[PDB]
Amino acid sequence: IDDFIGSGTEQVLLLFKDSLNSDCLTSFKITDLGKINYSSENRYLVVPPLETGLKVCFSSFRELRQHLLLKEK
Amino acid sequence: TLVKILHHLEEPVIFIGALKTEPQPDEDVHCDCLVAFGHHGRMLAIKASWDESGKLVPELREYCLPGPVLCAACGGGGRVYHSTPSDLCVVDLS
Amino acid sequence: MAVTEASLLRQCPLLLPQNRSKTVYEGFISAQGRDFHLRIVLPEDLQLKNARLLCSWQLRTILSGYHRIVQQRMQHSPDLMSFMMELKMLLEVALKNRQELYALPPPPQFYSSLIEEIGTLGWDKLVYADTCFSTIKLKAEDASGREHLITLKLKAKYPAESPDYFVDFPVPFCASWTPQSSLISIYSQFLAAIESLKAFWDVMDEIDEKTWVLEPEKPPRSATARRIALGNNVSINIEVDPRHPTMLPECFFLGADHVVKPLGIKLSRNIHLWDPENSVLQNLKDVLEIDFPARAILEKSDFTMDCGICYAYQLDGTIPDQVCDNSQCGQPFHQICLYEWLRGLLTSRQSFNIIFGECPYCSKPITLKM
Ligand SMILES: [Zn+2]
Ligand SMILES: [Zn+2]
Repeated sequence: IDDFIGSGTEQVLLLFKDSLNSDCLTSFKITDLGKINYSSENRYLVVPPLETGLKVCFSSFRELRQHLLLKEK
Repeated sequence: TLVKILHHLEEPVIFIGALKTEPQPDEDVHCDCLVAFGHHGRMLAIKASWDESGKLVPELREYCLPGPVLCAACGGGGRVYHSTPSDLCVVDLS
Repeated sequence: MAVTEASLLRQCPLLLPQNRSKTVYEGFISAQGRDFHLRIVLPEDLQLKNARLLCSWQLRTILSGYHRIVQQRMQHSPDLMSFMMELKMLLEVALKNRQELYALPPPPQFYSSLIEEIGTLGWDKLVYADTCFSTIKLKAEDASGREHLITLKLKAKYPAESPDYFVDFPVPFCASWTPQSSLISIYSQFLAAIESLKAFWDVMDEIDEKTWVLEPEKPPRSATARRIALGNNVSINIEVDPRHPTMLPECFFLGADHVVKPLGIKLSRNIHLWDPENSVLQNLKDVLEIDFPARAILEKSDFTMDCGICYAYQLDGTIPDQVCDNSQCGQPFHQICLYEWLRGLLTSRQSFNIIFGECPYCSKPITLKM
């Protein structure tokens, strides 16, 4: 497991068996388990809005938490 | 041989700098905005307004950004790169 | 109440007397679904001539450049009551100017219900949704196989109130919005508007393919007028009825007055030989007994079809239309340019709202009707 790509994000590297060839890193599999998948548009359109909606609702949550602490005090 | 107090974020301070907002090469760029960080993700933004009375008034925001902010820096054209222990994020003031 | 025993509580619930002599109030003030800290110390008597008013640093931010206004308000104000009425009125003003900080959606209603209604449509339709999810844009097809978009703008409560519906096509789009109506309702309405123009789009696409369209250039779906060119240095501008497109349009001629005469005269003879079974082009070719050229654009890429007064095309919407009644000049001009030329000279002679004069280039009689 490391970032072999030079994206920033770690990936996992999987080496399948030595019966295929008497050689290292033949029959590989590199994956991030998200987007990135390397080996030997309405789905992927509408995620960032939803995620930013989560983060804004998170900031509102965080805000009201702080407000309430003050009120109690 | 005096000391003045300006704003007071309630949470600890991490980063102080400046930006060139309204960017309309030379190294010393005459900075338009002023930036400071809190940790719990309070960001302070300052600018010159000179509006509605025809007199200079300091336009403050206070943003409440996600994540415990660990570090930040400034880049060319009113851009700040800051980091949460999740992700490295960026902010455009410009 | 009359007295600020009760009127203070009734107008500022969140102002609690700490000291026995009601002299230090503290706690909060309400303001546009937003409560703020306050710590408002009076002197040993009830006087606002001298008073300490300390705040949240959050409150100092929102009372930006009213520090002096409120200092005035403290010394000129009778009672603490009246001061608080003003400080509320004033916060409401400060924040309604700074109105770009507000608006959290209701997540249990919105994000899901919106995912639900888009599932109702189908996922192949959606083309754009803003990261605020405020704007979205959707796609539909005509029976012809033409893409027609619809922009929506959404409120904090989408299903309650109407979403603002923006769309190119020229007849005014009407969306019967109820709180019960959804994306699928307005989508069916959108398809209804597409098909009422289905014959109309075909007539327009036909003209745009086979003829030298001049004066919409990449026309939208909103354009009902089509300035076609024919030969060179004569044009026809054509407005079509969208409900009867195949039917006879109002059409008329621009150019040299010796060239327009037989064309108008032959249109008047052959306008009864219009038939709405054929296309607009297949009726015009047999009415006016002509062909149209296929984009004399690429061969005549600089024929200087500019005003030849100001040397620009597109002066303030106007086109080079006014020409010379001469075979050797044929020089187009603008209404504004030719008028400011023929009025300036001595020689020029005006009947009522006409100027007769000399063409600038060739000095032959040219007529301008304003
Ligand atoms: Zn002109
Ligand atoms: Zn002439």
